Amino acid sequence: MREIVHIQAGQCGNQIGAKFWEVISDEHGIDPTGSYHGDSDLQLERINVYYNEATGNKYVPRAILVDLEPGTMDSVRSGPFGQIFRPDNFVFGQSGAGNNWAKGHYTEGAELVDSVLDVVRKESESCDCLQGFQLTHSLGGGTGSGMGTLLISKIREEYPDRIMNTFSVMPSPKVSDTVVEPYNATLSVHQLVENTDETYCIDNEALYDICFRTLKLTTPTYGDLNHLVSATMSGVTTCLRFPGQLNADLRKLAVNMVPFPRLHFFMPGFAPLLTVPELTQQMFDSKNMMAACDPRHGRYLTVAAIFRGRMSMKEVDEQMLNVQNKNSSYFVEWIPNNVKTAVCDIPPRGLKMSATFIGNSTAIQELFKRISEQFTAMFRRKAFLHWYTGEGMDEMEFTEAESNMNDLVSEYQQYQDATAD
Amino acid sequence: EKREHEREVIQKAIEENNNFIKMAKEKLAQKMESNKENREAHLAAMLERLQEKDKHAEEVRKNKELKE
Amino acid sequence: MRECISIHVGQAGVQIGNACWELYCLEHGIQPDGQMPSDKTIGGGDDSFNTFFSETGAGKHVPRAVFVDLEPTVIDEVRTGTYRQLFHPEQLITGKEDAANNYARGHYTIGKEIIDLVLDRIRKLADQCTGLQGFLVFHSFGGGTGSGFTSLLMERLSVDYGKKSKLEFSIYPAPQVSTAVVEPYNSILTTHTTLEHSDCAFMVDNEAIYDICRRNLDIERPTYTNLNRLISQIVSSITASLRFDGALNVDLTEFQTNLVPYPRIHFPLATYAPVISAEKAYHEQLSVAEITNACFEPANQMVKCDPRHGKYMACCLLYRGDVVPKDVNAAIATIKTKRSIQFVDWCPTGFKVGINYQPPTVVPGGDLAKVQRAVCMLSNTTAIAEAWARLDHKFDLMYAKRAFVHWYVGEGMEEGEFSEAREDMAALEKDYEEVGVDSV
Ligand SMILES: Nc1nc2c(ncn2[C@@H]2O[C@H](COP(=O)(O)OP(=O)(O)OP(=O)(O)O)[C@@H](O)[C@H]2O)c(=O)[nH]1
Ligand SMILES: Nc1nc2c(ncn2[C@@H]2O[C@H](COP(=O)(O)OP(=O)(O)O)[C@@H](O)[C@H]2O)c(=O)[nH]1
Ligand SMILES: [Ca+2]
Ligand SMILES: [Mg+2]
Ligand SMILES: [Mg+2]
Repeated sequence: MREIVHIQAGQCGNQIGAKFWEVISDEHGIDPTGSYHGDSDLQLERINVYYNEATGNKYVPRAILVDLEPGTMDSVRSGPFGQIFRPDNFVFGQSGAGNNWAKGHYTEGAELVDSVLDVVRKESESCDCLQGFQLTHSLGGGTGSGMGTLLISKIREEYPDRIMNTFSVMPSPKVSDTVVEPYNATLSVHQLVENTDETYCIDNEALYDICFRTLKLTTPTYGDLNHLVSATMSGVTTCLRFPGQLNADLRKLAVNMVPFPRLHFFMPGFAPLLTVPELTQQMFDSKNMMAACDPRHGRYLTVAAIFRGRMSMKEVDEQMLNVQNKNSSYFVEWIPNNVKTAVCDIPPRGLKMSATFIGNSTAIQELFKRISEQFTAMFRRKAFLHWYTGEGMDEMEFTEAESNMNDLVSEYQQYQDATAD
Repeated sequence: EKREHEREVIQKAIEENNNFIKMAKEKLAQKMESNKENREAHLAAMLERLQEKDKHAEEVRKNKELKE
Repeated sequence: MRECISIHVGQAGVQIGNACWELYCLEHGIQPDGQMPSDKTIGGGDDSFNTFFSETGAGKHVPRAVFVDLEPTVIDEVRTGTYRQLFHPEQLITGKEDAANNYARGHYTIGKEIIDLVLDRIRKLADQCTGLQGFLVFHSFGGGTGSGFTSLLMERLSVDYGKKSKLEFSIYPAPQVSTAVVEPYNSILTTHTTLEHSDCAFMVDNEAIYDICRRNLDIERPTYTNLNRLISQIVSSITASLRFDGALNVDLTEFQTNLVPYPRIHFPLATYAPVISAEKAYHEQLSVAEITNACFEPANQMVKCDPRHGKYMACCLLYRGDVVPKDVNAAIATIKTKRSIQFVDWCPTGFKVGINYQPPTVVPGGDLAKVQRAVCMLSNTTAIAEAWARLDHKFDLMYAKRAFVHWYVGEGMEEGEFSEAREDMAALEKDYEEVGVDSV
């Protein structure tokens, strides 16, 4: 009775989306035909947050799949669980986005948008009580970025009192399928600052470096990255999917995580990439962050943390207290009790103990600076711009987005420098 | 004189229970009124911003058409 | 006659009510289906337990209660649970969507959609009463429903029942069991808003209850169920006067007279004893003198404050069980020699005593020894103001940066309500300072 509506858009969005569904379906005891063959009542208690009930007592993801070209989506059908989706929620076009943001947002994306909208409505109107939406996408492409943001906006007009939550994948020049990717990223961020309630900042840079420098994969695949992305996505939705003494939903989380509306960009973390103390230490280590930022180069405004496994409640309390105590400089003092903790009895598949971490840290500015540096290098020598005015855009709109993003950095800095007295 | 003082005391107690109830009732109505107003103005401003963004997306498609 | 109606609001209010009503059923010998073999009066009566329980023709004893929450997950467990036959479905009221830790949603946005129906159900309880005495309202400070909806409700109840008495059991937030960073906000707003509508409010500091569960019962990591089970023993102590009767029994309202010297100064400090495990109680009768003694130990208080550093305006002792006055008077005499309990110069120094003969019970499966005697002290001391100070301090740290405030403004609140609530609390802190200063 607290429904979320999921939307995957474009290449990245559909792949990480698919993985997400796989992982959580396994965790909930749901097969590719959509049947419950599982062992605990706990897997079903809050199953409708993500799944609809059906005919032949089936469970169907409340998911909508979206792309400007059928490529990635047929692989979705062909893939396992491809059969679990609802064939009407496949909304695709033909002409594609051609890795161009203006195409996602203004042109071809704009031609496809209403059919997505119609399916969104079909899904919302069946909800007993709609929490809101989560969109998986990338900010480097054209569909995911441009059309994902256009979607966000359009959905916001129709459900302005629902929570909008994004999993947004950030472009690194290591694993980097283009060159205009800073333009696309800046353009998307500009939108995101205004229209999402909460954005999980998933950085390919950080994903790459984890696989390379830590996991020892000298040549990391999209599959290796998305493995990381899926463990994370599982981690941060654990409190939505399972009954706790916390009751989480997207609004409560936003309320406890977002102290100023614009500052809603989160640094996720995961451990292991094993004892509670080690779990706790690694989980706060810059090496375990899914966004490529050192939390010791900033300060935490807020943090949510969840431990999965069977472990001592008392020990976790002690470790989390310890971590705040011994690192007190890295948490702002003007937000008392800004670190929250949940425990879930059920571990993810393949582990005995994990830990997932969500940070609202001003060190995230590092990430927006990276995109800002690259972006500006081009733009100021007006490199590759025709691609954009190509579709009717003005230069102004590039200036406005860069400003907005520099404004966001300025703001994160300002709250980082702020003191109690 | 004493009976009339008796009457005064008890009518004063009624009057005060009443003015308290009244005041409360008004205070509530004013706050709920101001509340609905404010909330509405926030939604309206949000929808206005969105709608400007729609209009702007016309002037970007209409403008690509004017390069031909 | 002399009925009391209990309203449990939000998660904490509800779960605490599960605990309290389970305990009451056990104290009175009422079975989970509501039958009570000992009541020969069928379909009604005027025994003391009828203050809290209505009777039906079928012999079911029905709480004079209403449970209310803005989402259904917690009350569903009552509808489904062991005691589900006790209530009529109409006493259990849920919406679909909660207040999301937001006082605005509780008082306005979501809450205004259900307030009429709640008042209507409460009115159906009041119509069954031949001499309604007042309301008992259970809620947390920190939740959106517990703060906002409770406030809205109290204002509405003042409107619909006048100066008919309203008492609070209010759950003050602790960082160990906390659920939202915005609890100080919700706490301040609800305290400011309800202050004129409440006659007496008992604060229960979750950190104190928590500390007590760790220390006296060796519970490594206490749950809501541990806390609630202790809280309910305290609430039972406080309501025993209404629910039972005997010669030495002294009505709560009579303590209330001594407890509230000015309308705003209506927050008594409770202290309970003994809290002890079965393990530790086996082969130890704790005498009147020991439990009386332990009432003056700050580690046994519902609220963390230091009464040694404030002044007393009142001191009440509420005994239950195997207790006779002679012992009490001896114990008090000893305390008075060995402690310097200091009062303000404008009030007398006596202790007010009451004794209920009916011994405490426990709920099976619990961690509390079943003892022969117990005591709750209710005192009014200026020290309780420490608990306002801490909360106010937290509010300030966030408010000075306007942190999270946008969530409240988004629901139609103004900053003015915040500054106005914080000014009221500042004035309350100053009142607590002034009552303790010696006279000219
Ligand atoms: N002692 C005790 N405290 C509780 C319990 N449940 C919640 N709390 C405390 O209450 C505060 C949170 O308020 P809740 O009652 O959970 O919130 P609510 O009234 O349901 O409001 P919303 O859910 O936001 O609509 C926190 O300080 C919790 O520690 C309980 O069962 N026992
Ligand atoms: N982590 C991850 N990143 C991806 C994946 N697929 C594409 N990307 C990234 O997506 C960005 C380009 O967007 P893409 O999804 O390919 O374009 P779209 O289909 O127009 O949304 C690049 O920065 C890629 O590195 C994936 O499966 N995992
Ligand atoms: Ca012993
Ligand atoms: Mg691509
Ligand atoms: Mg709740």
